[PDB]
Order: sequence, then C-alpha cells, then structure tokens
Amino acid sequence: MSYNYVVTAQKPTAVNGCVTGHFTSAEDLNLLIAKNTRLEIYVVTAEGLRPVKEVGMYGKIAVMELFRPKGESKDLLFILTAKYNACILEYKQSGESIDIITRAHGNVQDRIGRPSETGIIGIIDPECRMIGLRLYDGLFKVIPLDRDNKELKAFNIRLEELHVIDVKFLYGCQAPTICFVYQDPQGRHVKTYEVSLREKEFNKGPWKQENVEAEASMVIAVPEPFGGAIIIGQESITYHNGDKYLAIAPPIIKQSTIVCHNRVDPNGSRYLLGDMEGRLFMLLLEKEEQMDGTVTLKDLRVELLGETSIAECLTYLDNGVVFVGSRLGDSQLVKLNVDSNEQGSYVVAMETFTNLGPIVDMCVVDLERQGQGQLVTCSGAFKEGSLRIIRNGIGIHEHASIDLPGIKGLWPLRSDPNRETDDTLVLSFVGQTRVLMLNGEEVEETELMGFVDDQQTFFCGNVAHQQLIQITSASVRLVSQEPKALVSEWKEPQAKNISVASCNSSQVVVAVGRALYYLQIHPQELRQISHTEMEHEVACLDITPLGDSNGLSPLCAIGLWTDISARILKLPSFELLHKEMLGGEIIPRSILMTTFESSHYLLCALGDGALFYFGLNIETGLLSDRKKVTLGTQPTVLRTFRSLSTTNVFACSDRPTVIYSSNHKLVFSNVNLKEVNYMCPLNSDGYPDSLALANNSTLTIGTIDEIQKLHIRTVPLYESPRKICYQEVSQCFGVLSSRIEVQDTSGGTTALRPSASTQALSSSVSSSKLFTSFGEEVEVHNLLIIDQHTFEVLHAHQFLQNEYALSLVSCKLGKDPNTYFIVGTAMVYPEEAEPKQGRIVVFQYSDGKLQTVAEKEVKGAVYSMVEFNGKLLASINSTVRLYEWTTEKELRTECNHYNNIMALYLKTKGDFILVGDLMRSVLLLAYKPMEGNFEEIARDFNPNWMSAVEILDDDNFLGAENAFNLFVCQKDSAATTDEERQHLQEVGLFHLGEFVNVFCHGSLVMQNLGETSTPTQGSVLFGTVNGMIGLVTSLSESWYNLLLDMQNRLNKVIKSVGKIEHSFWRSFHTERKTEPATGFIDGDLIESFLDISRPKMQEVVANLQYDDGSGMKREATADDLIKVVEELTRIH
Amino acid sequence: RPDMGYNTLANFRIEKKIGRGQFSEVYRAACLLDGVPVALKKVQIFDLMDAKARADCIKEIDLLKQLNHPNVIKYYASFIEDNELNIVLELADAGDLSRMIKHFKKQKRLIPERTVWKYFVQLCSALEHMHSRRVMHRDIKPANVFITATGVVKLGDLGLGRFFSSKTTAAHSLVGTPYYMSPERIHENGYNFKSDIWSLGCLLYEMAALQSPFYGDKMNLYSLCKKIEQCDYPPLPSDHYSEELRQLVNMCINPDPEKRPDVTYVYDVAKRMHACTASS
Amino acid sequence: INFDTSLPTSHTYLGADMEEFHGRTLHDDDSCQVIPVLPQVMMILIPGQTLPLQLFHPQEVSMVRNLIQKDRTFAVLAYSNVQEREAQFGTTAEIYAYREEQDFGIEIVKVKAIGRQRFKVLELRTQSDGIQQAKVQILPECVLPSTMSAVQLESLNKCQIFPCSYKWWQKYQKRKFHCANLTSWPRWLYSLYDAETLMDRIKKQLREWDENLKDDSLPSNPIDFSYRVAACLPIDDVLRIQLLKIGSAIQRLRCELDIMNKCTSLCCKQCQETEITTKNEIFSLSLCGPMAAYVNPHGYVHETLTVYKACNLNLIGRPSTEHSWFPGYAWTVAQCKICASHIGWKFTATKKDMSPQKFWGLTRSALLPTIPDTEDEISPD
Ligand SMILES: CCN[C@@H]1CC[C@H]2CC[C@@H]1N2c1ccc2c(c1)C(=O)N([C@H]1CCC(=O)NC1=O)C2=O
Repeated sequence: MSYNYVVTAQKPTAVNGCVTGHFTSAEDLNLLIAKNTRLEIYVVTAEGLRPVKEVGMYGKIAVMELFRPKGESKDLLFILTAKYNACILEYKQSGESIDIITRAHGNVQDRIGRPSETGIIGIIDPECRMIGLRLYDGLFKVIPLDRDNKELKAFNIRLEELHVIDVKFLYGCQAPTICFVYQDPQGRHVKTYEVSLREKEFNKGPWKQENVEAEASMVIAVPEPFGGAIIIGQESITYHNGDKYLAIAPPIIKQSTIVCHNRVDPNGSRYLLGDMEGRLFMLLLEKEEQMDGTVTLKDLRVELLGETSIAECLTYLDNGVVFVGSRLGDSQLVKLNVDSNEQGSYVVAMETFTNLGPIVDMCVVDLERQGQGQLVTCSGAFKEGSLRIIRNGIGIHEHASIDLPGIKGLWPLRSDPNRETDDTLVLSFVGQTRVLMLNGEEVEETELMGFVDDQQTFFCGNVAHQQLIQITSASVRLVSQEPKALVSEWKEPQAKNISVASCNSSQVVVAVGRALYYLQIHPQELRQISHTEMEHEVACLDITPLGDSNGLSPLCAIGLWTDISARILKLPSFELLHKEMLGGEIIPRSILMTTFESSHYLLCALGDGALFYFGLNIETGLLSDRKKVTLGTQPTVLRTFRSLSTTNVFACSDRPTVIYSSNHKLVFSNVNLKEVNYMCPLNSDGYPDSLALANNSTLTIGTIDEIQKLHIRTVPLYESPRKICYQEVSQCFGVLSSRIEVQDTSGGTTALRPSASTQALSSSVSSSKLFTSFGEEVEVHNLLIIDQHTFEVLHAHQFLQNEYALSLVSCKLGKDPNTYFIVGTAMVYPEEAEPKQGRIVVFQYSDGKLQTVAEKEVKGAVYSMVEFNGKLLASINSTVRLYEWTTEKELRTECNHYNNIMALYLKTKGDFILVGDLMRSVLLLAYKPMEGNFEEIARDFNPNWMSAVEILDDDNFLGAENAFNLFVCQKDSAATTDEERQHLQEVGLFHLGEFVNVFCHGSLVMQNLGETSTPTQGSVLFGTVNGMIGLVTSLSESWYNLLLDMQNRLNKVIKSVGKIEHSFWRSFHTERKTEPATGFIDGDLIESFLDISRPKMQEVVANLQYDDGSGMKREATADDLIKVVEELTRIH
Repeated sequence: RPDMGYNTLANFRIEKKIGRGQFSEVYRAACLLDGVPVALKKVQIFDLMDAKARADCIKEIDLLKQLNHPNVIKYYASFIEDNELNIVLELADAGDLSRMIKHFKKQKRLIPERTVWKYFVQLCSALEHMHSRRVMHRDIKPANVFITATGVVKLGDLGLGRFFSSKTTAAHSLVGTPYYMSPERIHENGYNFKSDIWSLGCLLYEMAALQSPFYGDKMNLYSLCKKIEQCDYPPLPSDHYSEELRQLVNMCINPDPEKRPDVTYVYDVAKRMHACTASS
Repeated sequence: INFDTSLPTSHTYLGADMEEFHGRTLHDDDSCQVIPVLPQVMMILIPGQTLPLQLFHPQEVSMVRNLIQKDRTFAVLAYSNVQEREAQFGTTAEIYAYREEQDFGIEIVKVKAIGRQRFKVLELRTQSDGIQQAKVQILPECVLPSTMSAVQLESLNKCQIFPCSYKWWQKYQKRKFHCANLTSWPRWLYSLYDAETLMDRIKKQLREWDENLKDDSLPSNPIDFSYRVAACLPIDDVLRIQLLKIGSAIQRLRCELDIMNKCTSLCCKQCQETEITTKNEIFSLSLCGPMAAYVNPHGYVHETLTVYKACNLNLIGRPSTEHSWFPGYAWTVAQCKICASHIGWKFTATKKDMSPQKFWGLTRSALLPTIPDTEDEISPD
C-alpha cells in the first residue's frame, strides 16, 4: 500500500578505497576512486587530475586494487562488494564508447559463517596468481587466477587460528607466502604459511612466530630487494625476514595509532604513513648494507611530513602528489615538496573534493528564495565539522543595480576602436533608446552623434569593416567607429516598420511589415542583396552566423505570426529550408541556432511559455527532434553569451531557465533570479566575464554562477556537528557540537585547536546548582547559533561539566509571542551506566544574546523532543512524557506514558505519536484530548538495529534499519478485530545501500502545482554517513504499477558493471534472512532510462499498456515513457 | 497441589484424631508443603443440613476468614472435598484453659488473683475482635481457650460445631452438661451478643472457684434451668478476690441480657485492672 | 559460608544417583512439532536450567517411560493463569537424568530435565488418556551483530581487538564504539545495547550475593548468560513470563538488569504489602546461586531463596531433621504474619562449627518483587 519511490539527489562523496596503476592502457597513470558505489577512474597528468569515466556499481564497494597479470598490457581491477559480489574489471575504449567491461564476476560468499571483527581484507599475489580474502573467521578464501576460472570459483583452506588482524602476501618468494599478525592469550604473534594450489592447503613458512609489540596492527610487505615484512603497531615498528630482525622505537608515533600506509617508491625504499588524526609520517628504509652486491636494511627512520585531512586510503601520484582519501573530512591533493619547511610541514594543499558525509542532522529550509528548499546539513567529524548548504540551481550575483522603468531592450555597444572591451550599453524604452557610457563605474547616459535617440532600440552592437550598427525599429542608421558618422541609412521603401531588427555578424535582415530582406553592413556603406516576402508576417526573425566563416549566416529560421511555425529559409534566397509541425496559437517569441558541444540546436521559445527544443543543419535542411521543455509561462527571449569559452545560452523568463548540456544532452539547471525579461552580456573592463541582468524592476549587472546541478556551500566549524534546527523568526540556526578538550594537570581542560565554539563572537557557560586524570579526553557539548546569510557563529553555549546534549528542537509553545530554543541535556557519568538526571533548558534568541528565560529539572536523560500542537513532548529515559507550556514560563507535566522500550525516536503528526528505540521497537501512540491521557493503537516489535524513523502519512511510517536497508510500516484501518488493529504491518523492503542518520520533510525544487497535481505526494529527504542525500515520495497504485512493471523491463536491456542484477542489489539484507524489495521504486534506475539509446527504447516497451485515460493504448510509442519519466526527474 | 496451597486434601498428611463431635471430627495433622501443625475439622453437610442451611454456614465462615488476631486462632482456609467441608485452623496442642483449672483443683490451691487477670484480658481482646465485626461465638468455655508455654491465650471452636446442631436442641442434654447456657438460649429466644459475655462471666467464675456457677452432683437439666434463671451460685471468696472481680461477674451472669454491659466495658476493665497487679 | 555450594546441584536428597544420558536433542527453528506436556508442572522453566521432577501419578510414570525410549524432550507450559490451564508460550525441555524406584510397591521415577528452546503454542489438545500434546512453533533465537558493525570504517577495524578494571572498562568503550561520531547517538548509549557490557554490570551485582569468581562459573556467551541470570532471579511468575517471550538476548539482559535494579523490596503474593525480604540480604548456597530447585518427598519442588534476615514471619513447629535440604540443618516453619500463607522455613545449624547458623528458606511461589515508593513496575526492553 506504501507504493513508494526512492531517488538519489546527491551521490556519495566519501571514499572507501583508492589505488594507482595503468588501467586504460600501458602508458597511463590512473587514480581509481570509489566513494561508496561511484568508481571514479581518473588519469593523472601534470595539469592535475582528469576525469575519464564513472560507472554504476550495483553494490557497496570495500575492496579495490589494480593488478597486472602476465601476458596483459594494462592493469585490471579487482571489485568485491560488501554483499560479496566479486568481479574483475577491464577498461576498454573503442573510439568514443568508453566501456568498463568485466573479465570475471561471481559471488564468493558461503552458506554459514560469522563475519570477522576486523572486517574484510582483500589482497592479491604480487606474482598475480592468488586472490587472498578473509571473509569469515577460521577460514581463508583463495581463488586461482587463470582463464579457466572466469567465474571466480573458489577453494577454501581451513585456518587453525581464529583471530587474524592484518594479513598480507609477501614479496620475493618462490611460492606465495602470507604474513599476518594475530592476537592470542599468550600475546601478539606474527605467523606465516605457504599457500599452494597443488595440494589445496597450507604449508610451512619461511620463519616462526615472534613475540612483538602488544598493539601490533598491520603488515606492509616490503618489496625486493629487501623482502620480508614490516609490522607497524601503536608503539613501535619491526622488520621480520626470518634471520633478520630490526625494530626502532620512535617517540613521535605515540600520539595515535597508524592506520593508512602507502608506498612512494617502486622498490620500497620509502613508505607513507597516516594515523587516525590525519597527519603524515615518512617511513624510510635504508639499504646501506652491501655484502657482496646484495643490499639489506640498516635502520627504519620515521619522519613527520605534515598534517592532512583525516585519512582513510592514501595513494602516491607521481611528482610528489598524494590523494589523501577521507571519509569524515575533505578529500585532498597535496604536493610533498622536500625543501618547504615553512613552519615544520612538508605538505601544502592543492585540491579539495567536497565531501557530504557524515551527515548527522539536517533541516530543509528556504534561506533566500521563497517556495524553494535549500537543504542545510551538518557534516564532518572531529576537526572537519562543516555545513553542506545544498541548493538546486545556478544563481547570479548582481554587482550592479540601476533602476530602469521596465527595460524593453539592452545590447552592448563599443564606440571605441581597438578596445576589445564593452564600452556602451544602450537601453531601449517603450519609445526611446538611451545610450549609456560604461567603461568603469560610469552609468551616465551619453548619446552619440552617429545614433538617434527618439527610437526603440532593437539592434545596437558592433560589426567589422569599421562600422557600428545601431538598428532601430524605424531604420538602420549605421554609424562609424573613428568618425562615428552615418555612413548609410537603409530606410524602408514604403516607410514601413520592422517588427524586430535581426542581424548577423556581417549582415542585418529585418522583418518590415510582412516581408524579409537582408542588408549587410558593406564597408563604409550599406546595401541589400535580397528581397522577398513570406506567406505570413515574420513575428520572429533570426539570421545569425553559424560556425566557421564568421562573415555570413548559412541558415536562418523564422516564425510566422499567422502560422506559429518555424520557417527556415536561405539568407540570400527565399527557398524554404524546413518547416516544423510543432507550434500553434501563440506565436514563437525567440529563435536561435545553438551550438552546444559543437552540436547544432534550435529551441523555439514561444510567447506563452513553450520552448520547442530542436536541432538544425548548417549545410542544408533541418531536423525536428520533438521535445518541448517548459521554460516558464511568460514571454521570453533567447540571448547567448559565452563568458566561459562555450556557448552558455540562457533564455530569460519569469523564472530564469538556463539551457546547458552536460556532455551532449541539455540539463535545464533552472537559474535563481527574480524575473529575467531580456538578457545582454555586460563584458565591461570592470566587469570581466560578467553580465547585465535586465529585469522589469531594476537593470542589474553581475557575474552568474557556474553551470552546476547542486551548488554546495561549506563553512568550517572545526568541531563535530551533532544536531541542527531551523528557526525562521530569529534568522539563525541552532547546532550541537562536541569539541574534544584535553584533561591536563590544571583542574580544567585546554582546547586542542581553535574551533567554532572557541572562536564564536559570544560564549555563555551554564551555571546550574540544582545537584580528572592527566592526558585524558573529555567531550564538552555546546549549542552554537549561526546566521543563515554569512554562517557566522553568533553564540556558543557551554553546558555543565560532563553534560551530554541529546535532543534539539526549535518551536513556539502554548500561548506565547516568542519562539524558543530548547535543548535537553543528559548528565552521563562513567560510573553510572544509565544516566539518572537529565535536564530541559529553555533558550530564546533575541537582541544578539541567548538566555535561559526558563529551566526544567528532570530525573533521567531526554532522548527526543517534538512539539505536540503547542506543547512539548519530551521522552525522558523510557517514559514518553508530555508537558504544557504555562503562562509562568515553566514546563508542567500533564500526561505520562511508561514504555516497555526506550523512547529514543519521536515523530508526531496531527495528534499521533511515533516511538522507537535503538532496536526497531516501533511504537504508535494516540493522544485523546477528550480524556487528557495517552493511548496505544498498534505495537510492532522486531529485533534489529534502527538508525532513524519518520512518519510518511497518517497510516505510513518509514525508517532506516541495520544492514543498509529501508523499511516502511502501515497500520490497517480495516481491522475487523482489535488484535489486528494492535499491529503495524510492514510493506516496504529496500536495500538503500547506505546508513541514514536523519529524515526531513521538504524538497529542493520550486513547489509547482501543475494544475493536474503531481504523481508524487509528500517530500521527505534523508542524509547519510557518506552524503547520499535522497528522496522518497509516495505514489498512486497505478503510478507504482506502471513504474514497477517497466523497472523490471529496464534491467533486461541495460547492463551493469560486474553483471550484478538489480534484484539482488536492492533486496532486503539481514544477517539471517534476505527478501526481495517490495513497495519501493528506484528512481536512479528509472532516471537512467532517458540516457538509454533509441533502438533499446523500442525493446523496453512492447506490451506496456500505458494510457489509462479511456483506452489502454497498448502501443504507447516511446515518448509516452519520456512523458512520464522526464516528469519524474523534476521532483529533484 | 501447591496451586491451591492449603486448599486440598492431597497436600495434607493426617496423623491421628484429636476430637470427635456429634457432627464434626477434629484432627491434628500437617501439610507436605510446609508441615505447619493445623486443626482439620471434617463434617458431612450432605447428610445433616439442607441446602439453605449451608448458605448461612458458608457466609458465616467467610466472616471468620477476616478474623485475624494473635489472641484468636487464625483461619487458614475452608473448602469442600469428598462431600466434606474441611476447615484448617491454628493447632494449639499445648493444652486448654480447663487443663490448669483441673490441675489447680488436684493441687487444691486457689489460683492467685494476679494470675487470673493476666490472661483474662487477653481473652477479652479476643472476644472484642469478633464482637466488633458482628460475629458471635456461642461456645465460650475454658475447653476452647488454649494457652501455649508463652502464656498467650487463643480462643477456638468459633461455633462451627454449634452451627450444625441448631436442629438438635433437644440433643444437648445427652452429650455433656451445658453449664454455660444463657437465659435467652434455653427459653428459645435466640442467640445474641449478650450470650458470649454471659458465658464469659461463667468462665470467669470457674477460673476463680474452679467450679461452674450452676454445678450440681446428680443434677438434672430442669434443675440447671432453675439455677440459671435465679442466678443462684455460691459467692466468691473476698480474701482471695477483690470486689471488682466479684462485681464484674455479677453483671455478666445476669438473667436479663440488657443489664449485662458491652465487651468494651469489660475489656477496658480488663486492661486497667491487670496493669495494677502487674506492678503489685 | 562454608556450605560447599556444589551440594544442592548434585541433588543428593533424591537418593541414589540417576541414570545419565549423553545425547543432546534439538529442534529446528520455526518448525512445527508435537511435544508431550507434564500435567502437574507449573514452574516457568527458563532454558539452560535443570529441573528435577518426582512423579507419583501412574500416567506421569507411563508418559516418561514412553519418552525414555524416545527423544526425551517435553514441553513446560508457562501458565500465565494457572486456574484454567491457559498457556500462550512454552519451553521445550530435555531429560538427561532419571531413576525408577519401586517404593512401597509402586513405580516412582525421579527425573532431571533441562530446558532447551522457547516456543509458541498454537493449539492445546488433550488426548483420551488425559495427556496433553501441544503444537510447537520454535521461536528463533535472534542473533544480532554489534551495533557498530554497519557504521564502522574498514580502516579502523584493526583496533577492535583488545589485550583497576575501571580504567580498562573506560578503555573498552572508547575503542569499540569510537565510530559513534558518524551516527546521531553517543558512545555510552551504544554500550547499553551491547552484550559484553551488560554482563559486566550483572556480574557486579551477583558478586554481592555470591563469593564465587566470574571467570569459571558465570558464562561468557550472551545467550547462556541471559538464561542463567533469569533462572536464578528471585522473581514471581509474572515478571519471569516477559523474560521468556523476548527473542534477542540483548533485550533480555536489559530487562533483567532492570528487574535486579528496581525490585529492591519484596512482599508476599497474597498481601502485596507485607515486606518479607530484600535483594541485599540474599546470599548464595548453590552453584546455581541462592536459588536452587528442590523437590518435596512427594513430587513437589520448592525453589528456595536463602537470606540472612527475614521479617514478618511467625515461627511454627520444632526443628526436625526429616528431609533437611541443607545437609546438617534442621528448620523451623514460618508463615506470613497477615495472610496466613506459607512463606518459608527458618533453618538452624545443629553443628555450631559449620556456617551459617540461621538462614530462612523461602519458597519462590509466595514472594512478590516490588518497587519502593509508589510507581508501577515497568521493565524496559
Ligand atoms: C513426611 C513427614 N514429614 C514430617 C511430618 C509432616 C510435617 C511435620 C513434620 C514433618 N513435616 C514436614 C512437612 C513438609 C516438609 C518437611 C517436613 C520438610 O522437611 N520440607 C522441606 C522444607 C525443609 C527442608 O529443608 N527440606 C524439605 O524437604 C517440607 O516440605
């Protein structure tokens, strides 16, 4: 009954693996990346990092590595998913079709097994003959590399050792030896084996076990000539080759455990280390020993290089550049100059990949533009706390604002020979045309002698042959550059008037009355070379030069007032190039030939809001390309300015609709402007690459933003973000933060680094009187208040010592005129397992200060706080409690309800209450104001970890649970017996592939009625620990029946990377049971139906029976799907 | 079966027989769940009383269920099994009041005055308990006044035997001599709350003089009625008992029930008087 | 406390040792089974506990004889209301020790039973002979991976194995639940739903009741430690029912850990106000704990809780050795001061050398846990 639909509004941004090799061919330096399911292969070049390809990975990636077998001229790739789907890739490019085809694929999971505690480790044989994977404890999975085993068929070797921390294949061995450090009650020992395929078992290794550091963590198999293996722990590093043994005790590694390692030399003479905190360590090996030409170690010097972002997977790119992969920070790219030593660091940052994860709490809001959501999220962890202010659009920053009484026409003019910069921007009033001098900040209206003033400007610009054409609706009075005299004035022979003055780079063709003629700007003269009339009046005249030549326009497309059709004909003749069937009633408003990505395009923007997007042929003829994407519902105009070395044509309308093609298909990034009527580029000397926003309110000039899908901002906090809530009236945000402070021998705690809490403009410490060792860390929790414009921290509130803040709510309660910031602390002590004295504290932002105008003392710990229709519903410990905000400003408990579970989540709608604990004990309570007490309706219990929950509607409840899954719940109102009425049915199963932390109601698009409503109902968004912001919106029964019956029809044609089916990928995942996904629709797969090729769209639909409007219409062509699928893509 | 606990025969182990009335039999036994000594009272209602008489007997038994006092025999449970109403009480095997009265009679030594009031106040408290809850005894006598080695007095046989004998009034003359007959009972005027104190006065005189107020050798039931109606009993000695001892029994042993005072008057006298000889 | 706590576990009070069985029987999860039911069993049998029975009815002896050649598994219905024989859940129990004695010319068997699996009954049928056969649907023992498994970085996985225990327990949270900065919930909350931390807090209380060491006696498996605590908990029938339905042992430990916390005072079940004993006065006399199931000479158990000081009891009887459950100990019977129910006995040491001198033996079937102050008894999780 749920009938839902899930789409991705933002792909994952935090990486979980990063390698280097020669993937595309022999002579390439690839930098493969995999964030969560986005395998972003690159190519490293001196210019930087050049993207090549991104693929759709149907699975959660955890193991990735480039290995080159023998007989193969380029690196392959090993791909193993968290669902244990294993496939080995092969890059291939055939001219243009970059296809990452797969050599081998298969599943490598076994029936019974307990996944290990140290996770999953996958390593390959340096001779490229073994795949080493440790999936389950006490069992080693190895697969022989050969052409015969294309299915990755596996054989197993029983391990008599349960704990195995880190296992690595060894360098310099006749047979593949593995070296691993593993914990036993005796201690930590490093033991080896000789895995052999002939006997399908293990064998004795090159040496025995060794007693080593009590916190030995990982191995790093040093390559030849040294061989052996190096083992890094929390305290010291060691070398284990058998007879040889070296170990140094470095005092600067003691700060934190070393997690990430990388080899920056093909012979192992150096190594790159990185800890949890994200600082860089240089491990060097010295071959100073030379017995008789053979070299071995002498010392294991360790150096400190610099501080990077908190690192997960390091990688060395040539010329001392490293991609510092991160998960809870910003992925970086740093040059390791060896002579810098500017302050003690050999690290300077070059690049930064914006990372959305980890998202903890977010609020969909409208910062600037009403009616549209600009999602704000809390992202980062520890020192990398930041806010990801996502917005769906490409706005413009107007650097100028001059009031103009409805500017009806603007065009650049350059009355200055040898300038190469805009000088004049002549306007066009209803019956006048003011010419303005604008070199720097000048906005004065200076009229040239070569130009008239009592006319409506329709074409005022610059042409070659030392002639400046200022064409008005009356006549074309061509002016000069140096003398600025009227060389010629081609007037209408019958004193007629041109409806619009159209012109090219070297020719001007106007539409005088019902006839069209071409008048090129001859050198120091003006003449006409053609004269013809059309059947209907030329409402729109468009004669603009095509590519090349730059002296003539091969084709001109026009609109007929009495026909409302695209009339294309030759410029020096009258033979009709082509006629377009699309169009009627309302005449076209503007026509232009667009050359996006060297591809000819022509969108017919009408005066009623219809843009008949189409192509053109420069040589001869024209196409149809039937596609009309609504660029508004108001009169428009198509004006193109480059400003970026590309076409960049934007059609002004009541809403600003921008026409950009991503690679070869137009992506309508609907711009953010008040109301754009006409557009003209202001490329002045003081306005480089800028533009003039000509509106009906005030003529503005400025620089537009980039052509980006979702422009993401970021503001640094330098402390962990916990929660966020939007408060509209106070014009600010509220965020909970936890800066780690070091317990020194002073009785206080010093801040580690300056942060948002430390550097806030105002700080307050709580003074509540209602109720240690050196070197230890203690969290200090804060409420930070940050403005929505500049995101400056305005107040950092310091809680009591050892006080934990769990819940955030912003609302106005009861019958008061001011809204409140209310946070619930929870005093937790290391001795006390479950806290016993929380708190509820009232804040109200006003006059630049945060004050505690009210306070509440409680016995427990508060976990969730919603506003229940004017009254605050705080769930303390495991007793969901109500309140009533009184007139004395003091919370008073009204009703209580003691739960069989721990009231961790609270979601309310109308007069309902949703309660859940950390183990998926979803509870539904109904308030009865006719009695003043709570009640229970249905109570569903299931043992499984639950991340966050949200109510869809009065009947449907949605949550995110363990094992990267999404589920919905629904209570049937037709329960004939109360036993069924006491149960929450489940109908939603879905493997989201992510781990939600928060749900929020809203959308990032302009909320449009659509007259006939929309397929989707509601709009809820969910964040993630990686940043995969998505959207699930309920659907009708027949909408979901169509989409489901064609999503199954998609997968029979579109192929994935690894031949991983969609059924397997999306199916419900639990450690004990798997079930197909039902009651959900994948929007990312559904949106990918557009990019499929045309002849495949014929195989997709053959018996669909799409139409339901009085007739099945089983044919449903192909555009009927594009009618609905394109409609769907507009929700985000 | 522990599910009903004290409420089944299979839980109990019968040892011997300690009593045998006209209709009911009294046993001492224990239970193989706790072993607590008890008083099992088995009667055959199916052969002695009609259906109507059982409702009043059951309802009265329910009143005795709420009777909880250290000076009264505690009521454990009452149930029906094998067509028998089985009632389990607190067993008092240390003896009854009449045992020492005979013992002092054998010693031919008058019981000290201070000793008489020591336990008579305890019996008055027991009499106060069921009189406050509108329950009568009908069988107040030294026979069912038991004392342990601690000196604590309990009052047992709460008229259960006399409830089944209401249809055999003429049979009272063949089994023993009812020396504690009240004037309202012999005249068939019905039993009232003044009959208990009448027996108490006859009990109090017997505790002092070691004889019944209307005792007589070869004395017949007609002669018993004349003495009871005339209240002709030998006077108590004044040298061994004070005036208050003799005055108290005068009101209790009276032909007119209305003249006889309430239990609170007797109990208050019991508390004040006994405290005097405690320090004497 | 020199009682040699192994004695009550050996059940030397039943006579000669029973015949032991080595085979182990288990039913499949969610399977539909048919199992016999003992008509005269009313104990809420927590699996993982051994329950000794003595049978006197010939049908009971006939029933076990049939089961002796069979799988030796029978159900124990946890009657929420015992009067009408209504049962909604149950427990499948195996038999491993039995002994038949021809006492006084009749065949009497004394049998030890071990409970294995909780199950849901769907139909209650009674055969013509009077023996009850129950439809069985085994509840699956849900196993939960750690709450940090799905939100754990694959790089930090090498720090998740570890080598003044307070400083060590502080160092166990900060290195297993370090990834709490990714999710919305704090470090300390995540531990409250972690098995290896709940059993620590339970062991802390148990050491106040027993002088044993946790390493040997108290098990390490969260499933085992969940059933072990529940059986040896001095609780009534109702509080022990909710601990049988719970499927995941992570919930059961939180519920028991709350049962052991709030229920500081105890009262009789026929008074609901007469305090009898507390939780601090409980001390252990068996390897099973202070609680140890003994049977009365006529097939009738008496789970018993030995406490130092107990009140509101009146002493009845004389010290008789008879069948003293505590070897060397006589007893004096006590009953409730108000409701005249049988609370328990007061044992006295006949030998002055041995310890303890006096300890009260209270049957479990007449004690009611009760929160102090005035509030309803609620057990989260
Ligand atoms: C079988 C005859 N018995 C005797 C005649 C009946 C009555 C009175 C004395 C004794 N008796 C008992 C009744 C019930 C029990 C015991 C004795 C007895 O000892 N127990 C328990 C509790 C004490 C203990 O530690 N071990 C037990 O077995 C009973 O349940």
